Amino acid sequence: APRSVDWREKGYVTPVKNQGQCGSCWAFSATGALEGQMFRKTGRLISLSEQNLVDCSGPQGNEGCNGGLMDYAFQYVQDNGGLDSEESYPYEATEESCKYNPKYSVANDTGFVDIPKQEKALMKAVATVGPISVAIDAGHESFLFYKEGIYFEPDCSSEDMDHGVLVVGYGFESTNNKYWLVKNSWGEEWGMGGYVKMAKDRRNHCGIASAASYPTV
Ligand SMILES: *C(#N)C1([N]C(=O)[C]2[C]C3=[C][C]=C(O[C]/[C]=[C]/[C]OC4=C([C]=[C][C]=[C]4)C(=O)[N]2)C(Cl)=[C]3)[C][C]1
Repeated sequence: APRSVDWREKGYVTPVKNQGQCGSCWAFSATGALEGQMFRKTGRLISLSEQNLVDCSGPQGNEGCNGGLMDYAFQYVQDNGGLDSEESYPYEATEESCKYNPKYSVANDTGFVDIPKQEKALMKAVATVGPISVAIDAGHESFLFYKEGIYFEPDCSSEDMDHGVLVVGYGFESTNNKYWLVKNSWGEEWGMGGYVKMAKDRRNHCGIASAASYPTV
């Protein structure tokens, strides 16, 4: 694998979004990973509807604003045959009736791949696939109030994750210096323009390699 990767500058990643007061992290992670794989396929980056996922993917096992899984979102898109654009089906930060309209679908998937639960496997996937959906243990105040630097929380769990996010790259600080570049869905004011540098190769810190996956398209 390369020493560093960043998909943000290669056209794979939409601007940072804000989930607001709704437990829809999993929807933002899933749309991020699908945005990247659709771009890989078509060369067009189109922002996708989290609301469509919150409203419609109940049958696949999601719980709307209470929470969900990225793989259940990718399954919904597969079962549904499509997913509406963000423009056509805007984000409301609350769960309402399914209003999917296939006329406005701009994305599809044919399944998903679960990555082996090792940071080396996650690194290879990020290097060769594009942005990867992952779950992390974000349930500490150090994460809530993160501003900058390489995040390392001594009380983090590698097995109990609570927050879906998107790995867009990795690198190292040339000046415990490796990191994953992680896109959050808490707006641009949080962290570094809405991104966090998560400790890399420090024993699967916060479980970043424990629930990694991407959609196939
Ligand atoms: C956000 N906002 C939010 N969170 C989730 O919705 C959360 C994200 C998550 C956690 C853990 C994993 O991988 C490990 C699997 C855990 C099982 O957790 C389940 C969740 C939701 C439905 C069913 C199971 C869950 O905790 N989801 C992933 Cl991949 C994603 C709401 C705070």
